Order: sequence, then C-alpha cells, then structure tokens
Amino acid sequence: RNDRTLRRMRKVVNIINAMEPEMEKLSDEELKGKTAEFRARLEKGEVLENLIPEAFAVVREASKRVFGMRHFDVQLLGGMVLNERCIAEMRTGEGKTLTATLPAYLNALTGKGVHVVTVNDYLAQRDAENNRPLFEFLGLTVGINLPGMPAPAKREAYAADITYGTNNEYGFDYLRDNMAFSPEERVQRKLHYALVDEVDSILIDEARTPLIISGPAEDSSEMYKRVNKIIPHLIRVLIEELLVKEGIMDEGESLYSPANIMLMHHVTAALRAHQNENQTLASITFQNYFRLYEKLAGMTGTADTEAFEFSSIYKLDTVVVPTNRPMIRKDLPDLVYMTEAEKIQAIIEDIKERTAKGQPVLVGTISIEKSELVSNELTKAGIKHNVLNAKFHANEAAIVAQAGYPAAVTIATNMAGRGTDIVLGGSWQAEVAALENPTAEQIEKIKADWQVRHDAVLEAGGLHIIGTERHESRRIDNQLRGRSGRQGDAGSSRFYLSMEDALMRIFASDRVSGMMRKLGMKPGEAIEHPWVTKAIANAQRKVESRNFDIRKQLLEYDDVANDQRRAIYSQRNELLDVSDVSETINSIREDVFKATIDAYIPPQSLEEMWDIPGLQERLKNDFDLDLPIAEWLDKEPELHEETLRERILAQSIEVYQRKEEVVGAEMMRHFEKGVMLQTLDSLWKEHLAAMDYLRQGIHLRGYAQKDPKQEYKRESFSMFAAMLESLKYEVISTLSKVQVRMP
Amino acid sequence: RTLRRMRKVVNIINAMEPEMEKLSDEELKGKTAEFRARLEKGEVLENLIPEAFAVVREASKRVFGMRHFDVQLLGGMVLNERCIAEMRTGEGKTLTATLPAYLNALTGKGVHVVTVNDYLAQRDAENNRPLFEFLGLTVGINLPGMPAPAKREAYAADITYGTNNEYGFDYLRDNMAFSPEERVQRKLHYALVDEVDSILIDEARTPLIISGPNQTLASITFQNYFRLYEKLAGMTGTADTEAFEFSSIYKLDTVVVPTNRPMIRKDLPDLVYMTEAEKIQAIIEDIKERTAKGQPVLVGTISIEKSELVSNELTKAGIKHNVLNAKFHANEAAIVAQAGYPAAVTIATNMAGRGTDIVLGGSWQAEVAALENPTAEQIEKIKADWQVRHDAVLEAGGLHIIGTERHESRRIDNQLRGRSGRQGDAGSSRFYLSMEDALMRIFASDRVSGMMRKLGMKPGEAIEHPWVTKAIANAQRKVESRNFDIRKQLLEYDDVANDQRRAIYSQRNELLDVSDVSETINSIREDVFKATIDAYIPPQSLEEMWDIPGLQERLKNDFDLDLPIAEWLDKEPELHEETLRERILAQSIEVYQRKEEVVGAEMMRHFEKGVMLQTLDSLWKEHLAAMDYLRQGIHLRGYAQKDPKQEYKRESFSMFAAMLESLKYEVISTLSKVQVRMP
Ligand SMILES: Nc1ncnc2c1ncn2[C@@H]1O[C@H](COP(=O)(O)OP(=O)(O)OP(=O)(O)O)[C@@H](O)[C@H]1O
Ligand SMILES: Nc1ncnc2c1ncn2[C@@H]1O[C@H](COP(=O)(O)OP(=O)(O)OP(=O)(O)O)[C@@H](O)[C@H]1O
Repeated sequence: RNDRTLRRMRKVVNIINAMEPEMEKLSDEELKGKTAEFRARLEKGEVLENLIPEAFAVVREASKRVFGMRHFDVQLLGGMVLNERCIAEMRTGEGKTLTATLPAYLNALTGKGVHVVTVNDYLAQRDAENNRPLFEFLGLTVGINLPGMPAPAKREAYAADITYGTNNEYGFDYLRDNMAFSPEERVQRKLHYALVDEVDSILIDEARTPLIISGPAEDSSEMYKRVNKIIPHLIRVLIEELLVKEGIMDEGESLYSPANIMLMHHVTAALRAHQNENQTLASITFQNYFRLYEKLAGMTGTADTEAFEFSSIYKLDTVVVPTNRPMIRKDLPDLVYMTEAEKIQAIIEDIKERTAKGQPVLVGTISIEKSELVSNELTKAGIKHNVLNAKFHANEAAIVAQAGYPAAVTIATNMAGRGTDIVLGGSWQAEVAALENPTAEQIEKIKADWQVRHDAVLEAGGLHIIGTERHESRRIDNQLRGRSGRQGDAGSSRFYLSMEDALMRIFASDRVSGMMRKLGMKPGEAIEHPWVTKAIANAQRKVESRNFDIRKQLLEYDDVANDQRRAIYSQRNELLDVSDVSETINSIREDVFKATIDAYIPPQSLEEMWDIPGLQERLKNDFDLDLPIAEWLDKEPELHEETLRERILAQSIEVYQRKEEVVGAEMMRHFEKGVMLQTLDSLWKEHLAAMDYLRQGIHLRGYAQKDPKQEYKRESFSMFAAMLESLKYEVISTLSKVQVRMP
Repeated sequence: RTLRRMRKVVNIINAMEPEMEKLSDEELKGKTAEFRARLEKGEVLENLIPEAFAVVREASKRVFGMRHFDVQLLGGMVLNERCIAEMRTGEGKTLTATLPAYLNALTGKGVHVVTVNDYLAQRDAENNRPLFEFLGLTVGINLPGMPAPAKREAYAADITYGTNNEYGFDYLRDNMAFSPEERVQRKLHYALVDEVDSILIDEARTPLIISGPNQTLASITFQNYFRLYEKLAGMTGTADTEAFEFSSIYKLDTVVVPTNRPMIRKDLPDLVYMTEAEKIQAIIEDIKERTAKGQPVLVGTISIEKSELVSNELTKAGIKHNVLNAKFHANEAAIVAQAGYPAAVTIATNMAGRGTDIVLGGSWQAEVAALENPTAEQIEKIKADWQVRHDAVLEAGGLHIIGTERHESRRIDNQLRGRSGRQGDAGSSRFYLSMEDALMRIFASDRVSGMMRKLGMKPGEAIEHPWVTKAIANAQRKVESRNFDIRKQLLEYDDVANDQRRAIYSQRNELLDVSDVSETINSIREDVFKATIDAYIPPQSLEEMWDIPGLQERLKNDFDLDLPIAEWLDKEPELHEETLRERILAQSIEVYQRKEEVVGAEMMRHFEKGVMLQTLDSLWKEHLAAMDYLRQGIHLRGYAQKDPKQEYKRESFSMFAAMLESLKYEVISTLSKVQVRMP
C-alpha cells in the first residue's frame, strides 16, 4: 500500500524535477501567469490532478524566489499526499509548514476556497502573513479569520483564494451562518478543503468537543411559576401523584415520556429547587464540522499509532512520508528490571558511560518526583546535569539550548510534543545572538569551534534519549525519542521499565506479568529480549485500542445528533436560499390541512362518520378559521367530502390573500420565510435541549441489562420526525392567525 | 547619610582605577593575600572596601569584559551591611553581588550565596569561578544528592553557591551528626540571598523537615535558618511593598539603589469607569491612538477570559496584536522577542515577575539568531535598520503598559509596569479600573466604593483624579499590612519554638564538639539520684515518711541497682539521710567503674557521648510532636481574658524544662542498666 503509492509518487517527483529548468527561465510575471493558465485549463475540463506536476514546479520556483527556499522531494511527496483524503506523517523538522503551500495552492485553483486550520491565532496570523507574498506572487489572495473580527472582514477572508484560521473559529462561523435570516449574512462559502495543520489535537483529541453558541435568547418564565405552584404540596409511585393535574397534560398522558421531557425537567428542577438562562442556539462537534468539507487532509509527526482512528472517525488514510535524509536514530531494545532502584542504577550507568565518551543525553521521566530521584542519583554519582524545572521557563530555554553540547545531561518531566530542536554540538547562533557587535572573524571563530563540537557529538553517537518509564500512550514515548536523530543526525534511544512500574498494570494479569520476575535480572548483568519490546508495544496498542472502542460508542451517540443536524440545516439552507418560499408554503398548508381533517373525517368515509366538537374548534383554535361547518352540508346537500376538503383550504387561502393585499406581496413572502426560519430555530433548540436531557437522564435511567443506546437512538429519531411535522403545522398556524389592521 | 556617604567611597574607588589598570593579573591575584595579611594584623574589613571593590572591578574588566557601574558599587556596599538592596530589573544584580561576596570571603570564614534553584547555583558558581580564581579564591557548589565529602568541600571553598533549601537541610543533618567530623557546614558566617521576596518573606515560616520511620526528627523554618547567620543580606526588585516586614522578620534594613540611568517612565494616573464595557472601549482607544503613532503596547490582564475579551474587541476594532498563550511556549517567546517593535500590541495574562526584556524597536539579536549563516554586513544592515526602529519607538514614547485591572497585590502591578522604562528607556503605563472590577471589593464597603459612581464618568470625558490612584495604593497597602499583622502574631508563636531549638541545638553541639563527656555524666548522675531519691525520701523528713520499698524497686527497675537499704537502716541506727544518699551514689559508681574496667575507657567515653546524643534526639523528636499538638489546640485551652500565649509560653517553658530533667534521667538510667559480661 504505502510502498506502491510512494513509488508512483516518486515517478511524479521526477517529472517535477525535470520541469525545474522551464520554471527557472520564466519571468516573475510568467510565473504569476500560470495560475490563470491552470484555471483556463480547468474551465475547459482539465482534471486537477493532471495539474500536480506543473503546479508544484511553479510553487517550488516561486518559493525559491520569494522565500529563498526550494521544496525538497519528500516535501513534494507530502504535498501530493495532502491532495488526497489523507494525513501526511512527516517527522518533526521535515518542513510541514512549507510543505503545506503545495496542496493549498493546488486546491485553490478551482476558486472554491481553502481553509488552512491552525491550532491558535498566532500561527494563523504568522502563516497568513508569511505566505501572503508567496501566494500573491502567484496571483492568489490570502485571508485571515480571527475571533471578534467583523462580518464584512470575515466575508473577505473567506472570499480569498486561501484562508488561515483556527479550528474553533471556522466552526463558530459555520454555526452563526446557520443562524442567519438572509443568505447575504453568511460569511463562509461552501466548505471546500480543510488542511489541518496538526491533526492529533485538532482531529483526534478534540473530536468530541462541542462548539456551542448560546444566547439569553431564551424566552419563557410562566412554567417555573406554574410548575413551582404545584410544589408546596409535596411532602417527602410518585409519578402518579405528579401526573393528573393542570391545563398542561390534561389528557391522561405520561410524564416519563421521552417527549414530555422538558416538562419532567421542569418538575425535577422545581423539586431540586429547595434571571433568563442562556440556552444553546447551535452546536456542532469538531469531528462533525470537519466531516462537512468536500475534501479533508492534514499533517502530523511520525510518532503515529492512531492511523486506525483517523480512518474510522474521518476516513482519512495516512501516508508515512520519508525523511529528506536517512533517519539513522537507533532505537534500542527496551530493558526491564526487578525494582526502580535497580533500574536507576543501570540508567546512571548508561549515562555515565555515554557522557564519558562525550555523548549528550536527554532523560525523559513521568514525574517531578521521578526527576528529582534520577537527578539526585546523578549528583550522588558525580554526574553534572540540569533538570528542566517547569517553574523556570527561562532557565529551561537556556538549558535546552546547550542540551546537545558534549556530555550534556538534561532531565525532563512528562515532556510534550514537537518541542525545541536540540542542536548537536550546542547551538552556534544562540552564541552570536549573544554578541552585541560581532565580526566575520569572531563569527568564523564561533562556528569553527562549533563544527568541531558538532562533529565530535555526531561521532560520539548523537543525542541519546533515555525514557526512565514508558507512558500508556506510545505516541508520547515516540515524541520523546523523536527529539533525537533529526535531519539525518546520529542518535539513539532506550526505554527502561521495572516490575515495580505503574505500566505493569496494562497487561491485566498480575501474575502473567510476574513471570519476567523469573528471569531475576541479576544486579551486575543484563541480556535483552526482542519479544519483550514487542510485548510492551503490543500491550500499549491494546490499551489504546480499547480506549478507542469506548470512544466509538460515544461517537455513535453523536452520529444521531449529527444526522439530525445535517438534515435540519439542509432544510434551513434551502429555505434561506429562496427569496420566495410560497410554493413550499402552499404544499405544507395542504399537508397540514389534509392530515388535520383526516383526524376527524376518515378518507372516503360516510357523513355518518364525521365530527366537529373538536374540528370546528381545531380550525378556529389553530387557524383563526371559523367555518360553522355543520350546516354547509345540511343546507347544501350534494357537494361532497372532496369538494369540501378543497373548500376549507380555499377559505384559508382567501383570508391569507386578504391579509397580503394589505401588507405587500414581498413583505409577505419575506415574512413567511422569516416565520419558517424562526420556527425551525425554535423547535430545533427545544430539540437539542431535550436530547441533552435524555442523554444524561440516560447515564442511569435504568439497567445493566437491556440496551440504553438503541432505545435512545429510537426515542431521539422519533422526536426528530415529530418535530418535522410540528414544524409544518406551527408555520401554518402562525400564518393563519397573524394580526394585521385591515380595510 | 548612608547613600551620600557611600558616594564618597565610590569617588575613592573611581580614583584608584588608573592604579589598578597598571597592575598585572598576578599583581591583582596578589591583592587578596595582601588584604588578608592586613586583616591578620587587625585591619577593619570596611576599611578595605575601596581597594577591594576597585580590584574586583578591574578583575571583572579583564575576566568578563564588564566594569561595574557606580550604582553597582553602591549596591555591593549596601550588601555588606545587614541589609536588603533594592535594585530595579536589568540593573545587574548578579554582577553587583560579586563585590560583597569577594569582600566577605576575605576573613576565611566563607560565603553562602543563596539561589532560588539548582540551575542558578551551578550557572553562577561556574560563571564566577574564573573571576574568583583570577583573584585567588575558590568556588564551591552545593547540590541535593551530593556526597558529604563533596559537600564538605563545597563549604570549605571561599564562596559557596546553593539553594536555600539545601543550605537549611545541611544544617539539620549537621545537627543529627554523631561526630563533628561528619558535619558538612562550617560556622554560618554570611548569607547573601538572591531573591529575598521568595526566599525570606514568602517562605519565612515554611518548615524544613527531616523525618524518619512517619515522624519529624528535625525542623527549622527558613526564617530561623537565616537568623543563625552572623551577616545576612539580600537583593530584590524596587517593585517594593515589604520593607517593614524585613525589619520585623529579620532586622534587615532596606536601601533603594539608584538606577545607573535615570528612570523616566511616565506612570500615568489610574482611570475608573462605571462598567467593564466602558473600560475596554477606553483601553481600545488608548491602543488605537498609541499604535497609530508607532508606539508598542503591552497589555496585562488578570485572566485568560479577560485576555480574550480584550483580544476580540481589538480585533473588532481592526488592531492586530498577539496574545501570549501559556499553552504555547515557543510562540510566546517568539512574540516577546518582537513585542517592542513599532506599533506592536501584545496581551499577557497574569504576567509573571521579571520576565524577558522587551527590546525597543524589536530584538535584532533574534534576527541574527534566525540566520542560517549570518555574515557581518547581513548584520550591520540589521543593526542599522534596527537603530532606526529603536529610536523611532523611543521618540514615540517607548513601551506603553496597560493594566486592564489591578491585582490585590501591588507587587504584581509594579512588575507588569516595570517591564517598561528599563535602563533609562522612555516608557509609560496606565491601569484601568471599573466599578464592576473585583478589586473594588478591597475597600470593604459597597456604599463607600459605590459613591465614586457619582463622578458619572462618560466616554471621551474621563478626567483624572489623582486622589483615586493614591486611595487605591493605600488600600493595597492596608491589605498587606493587615495580612502581616496576622503573620506577626504567628511568628510570636514561632519564636517560642525557635528559642527552644536554639537552646537544645546549642547544648547538643557542645556535646558533639567534645570527645569526653565525663564531667557532665558524673554531674548529672548526682542530679538524677537526688531527684529519684527525693521521690521516696522527702528531704529532711523523718524516717516514717520514707518509702524505702518504693526506692528499692525503682533503683532495680530503672538503674539495675539492687541495694538492701532496709537492712542498712535497720542495722545502723547510726545511718541517716545524707549518708544514705551518698552510699547509693557511691554504689552506682563502683558498679560503673567495674563495667568500664571490662569495656575500656575510651570505648566508654564514646558510649556515653553517643547515648547522650541519642537520648537528646529521641526526647526532642518527642518534644516537637507535643509542641505541635499543644499549638494546634490553640483556640479553646486559653479562653476568657488571659492571653493564650502567655499561657502557651508558660506551658511550653514547663514542658521544655521537664524534658531536660527527663533527658538527664534517661542517660543515667541507660548508663546504669547497660549489660556487660563480667569475665
Ligand atoms: N525546503 C526547505 N528548504 C530550506 N529550509 C526549509 C525547507 N523546508 C523547511 N525549512 C525550514 O525547516 C524548519 C522545520 O520546521 P517547520 O516550522 O516547518 O515545522 P516542522 O518541524 O516540520 O513541523 P511544525 O512546522 O508543525 O512545527 C523551518 O525552519 C523551515 O523554515
Ligand atoms: N557593568 C556591566 N557591564 C556590562 N553588562 C552588564 C553590567 N552589569 C550587568 N550587566 C548585564 O546586564 C544584564 C542584566 O543583568 P542580570 O542577569 O544581573 O539581571 P538582573 O535582572 O539585574 O538580575 P536577576 O535576573 O538576578 O534578577 C545581564 O545580561 C548582565 O550580564
């Protein structure tokens, strides 16, 4: 799979490289000209993928000229990966941010937009501004989208060829677009391509995080009095006592009905209770926001392990991109000791032995106390070193700078991801950055000195990483080890574990674990077994896998809400996009008036079988339509069920035409549209609140036994279909009963 | 006087520099032997300050490429006294400190430079080692985990460097030693404390404990650790707020050191608004005007959420800026580097103390930093273009600081503020408050506070009422002083235990320092026998009141001393009380003489010492536990119009007095009951 894709891509790389001379000979204007020229071709029905070699060749040359930098072949590969529904895994230091100029350019050609998704505003802003002169060189515009930005500025940012901004704010824009009353209010365009800069946090860790817009844009207060008023007779089964009372729920209904849920919430708040609240107007999770893009792609580092998750949550394939130089870091067999003490003793040994050959070491621990421990023992053994202490960030940046210096030893606690590159030999710019007026032959010096240090650290084996314990998450171990062997540099790594260590628990048999014990790891000595390393890694994988199972069940609950939100927003946007909702109105009125009479007159039925005590009233009650109708048919005996069905619809229409000559065609059309949006909104927010309740009234509504979800999907899909019909009927009522000072 | 008098000295040192420039390095190394010899012959240390400091300045010029500035000589002088030097950020505290360290190393008693953490202790011992080696002095470094022989060595160096924690710990472990040769520290001579706010104030009352199996075996607070030194001094920022505290906790004076260049930062009057919304609009508008003229702005807020709000509103206003987000370290350092760049706008949440310098115009050093292969005139173009930006930000007013809210502690406000106007640069600051602000609540009255709403403030009609700046500053001053009034009560209690530990460690040390404890043993044997006997034979009473049965058993049970006292008495109608007490002593001794003929004398001497120490350490451990219990019962034991304390002091005193008698007892019961096989 990865092997043959990569082969096929290496072939296209060789095409691109051969085009380099053509792009070189080209003037700056001629280069800017390729864009319109690709677009002309696309307009004539070219396939965008056929453009990859020339477009990449064009972007590569532009970047030589604007940035002074020329995409490496691995970067060309990474770019082609990101044209597909894929994650490019590119090792820290491989140049993700330059890589990303390639797919961003290519996927801008069709004029549909590109969303570059950064983790924070600083990078959005930084990247937009760094790339603006590149992409302007190429006749594209760039937009920057930020929180607080006004809507007209936002509209421009989204109308640029390429956009930068954080995941959050993309989401938030989406929601507010789905709260618009006119389509000119939208800031976004159709969601074309999302290129996510760091997928681990953005797509995975934060997959289920809801984006919520709330607004004290509540409404009602009556209920909390009504429902309170019942409570000063509640005196320490208990469903029935509650049920049978008032002018809400009269008709022998059920309160524990997933339907009366807001009510039940009212009573159970009123009982718990012994200015306006701001409800959710709109929600989406990130995972479901990303799933809306026609095309999705992104980048992460080589630390992987979550390929199975990207695939199942997002259908993102993943391509492991080679590094530009050979990755020669030596990841040695995990070692396993009886006790911590024995473990540390052999850790200190390793460090002793290495720092004496001039090799620098970075010790990653799982806690401060674990740090202080390995530290103090290093001091006991006479080994100089420094701890990165999270309280002294300044000291930490200075430590980190000399951390590749010969025989340097640095201890870090639960170390993060990416982090500052550690330069072997020490950093030599960090050194002239300290020189308040330098020279050519001071510089010469610093650098000569440094090459000698650097070549000696490489020759001593590069940065050695020591993991004093492993994490449950291998991704994290992998990020630790990944700080060594960057850009082809020698380095190595080794993890230590002991039988005393926390992680021993991940095997889930305590005695099955205590069998390595029976290889009693003798004091002086040591062996290495390749199967242990794979056991451990396998176990880390199984914990990850079971965690993701747990999470798949959560995402299934989520798919219920996604499916309902997609459908309803789809309906809302059909309406929004139409200036004239009138024929939709005509059809719903018919739907509503057929069903409404059906529930009183049975189709193709006998006058013997028709009723008014509730009908007659229902029509006056919900429609301000008063047809004292009994007599129509005892005074005009012949017409018939179908010529009358017709006739009531006709009336209703006549009262409506009447109100409209009074108000204005347009004014009316626009009101109806407004009513249909406002009512869909109301219902939907009601619906969301009710689902949230069920969903929590269902971590425990009942039983280890039967199926909680399932029943929940059914209840919830069911209320969504009820809401769909209640929307038709509530819109028609409104239009029927609307007051206007007449003739 | 002290400043104007110190300036005279500085004039002397300045006038000696031609002299010193004429000296070779070896001549300069030589002055240290010369100073010491003068000292041997009776010279007062303070008489050397001119020569010593001028030598240290020349040594620094040659070794560091740095010449101490005049204000730095002043600081170093201050630090020779029992005194806190206040020096503003950027003034070169670290170089300044080399002066008194040098001076106070000269008598050969040692110097402890106290650092907040192990990185700085090593960093500065190594940075300074060649300066001090240039001058014939050695440097020691003390770390946690360091073997005793290496610590012993660090403490034998002329000047030592380490954290407060490790210094204090060493002291307690030294006071758990069973031979004096085990001690790591020398007499506590001079402590130079680097960040006295954290080290001496915030942490004054924090106990350093050693436990074992779990229970406290040794304890001392930081205050009382530093109070052991003969000379104490320290450094902090002029961000003041705690001088009265230093005097009370430590008997340190404080001296504000003048900046090398004049301070010209314009700290404008504080501004009050009705609402948070009105506050932001005034902030936005300040930024707007200031950035349109090229001036950079740093904005400090009191939460993430308030940073956001101020951020979104700037954006809403079309003002580009960057938030410092604690989640993104690398971004933050990148942002900081250029936060002095024209019209830059930067927002920081609960800005934390000193922080990184903001170079006006931008940092150009982080420009050369960014190069792959920087080349001389790649630089000059960088430095020259920078000089233009720097001077344009200076002309524009330097860095403007905006507080969007004040913290209840003014030290925090002052640290935000102090980020501007460093080393003579132009700068300004403004703090914003609203009636909706949490701080309004420090006034402790709704209505008093709420009166100021009557100013009716009104947008683009803000006035400026100076009285309000000072009313605020006084409020923050009252809160501190309140909190310290309480703390002073808590230290009145700490002092009880302090004195008790002084007393008991003194004693213990006296024992430790000697190899023969015989005078004391013989002498406490008498005490113990008297008291034990007194319990059964009330002095000067008739025979009828004596419990000779009770005394017989007691001697057997606690002294393995089995005497037929009833037979003596009965057989010598002769023998009376005094004479009887003497027999009992004599016997105990003869029994002891005999074990000593077996065991050997020097073995016995050392047995007796070890027993005294160990018995002391057990009773003390017990005593600390019970002093703890007694103190936390402090509420309802002392009740209605006595002082609790007075009472606590009384109970404490009694309990300590009883322990010393009870120490005597157990030592002699042990020495009495020790089994030895008679051959
Ligand atoms: N083709 C290239 N030629 C020259 N310099 C490059 C090239 N590609 C990248 N660089 C430089 O290499 C560095 C590597 O890191 P970069 O900011 O791209 O992130 P990375 O480590 O791959 O991942 P991330 O960017 O997400 O932190 C950058 O300094 C970049 O300017
Ligand atoms: N006399 C001098 N000549 C040249 N440079 C000096 C001189 N004195 C101090 N410096 C430099 O001034 C800078 C600020 O000093 P230092 O690190 O002592 O900062 P500080 O804020 O005063 O001390 P601290 O960080 O301990 O609070 C340092 O980079 C230091 O080397």
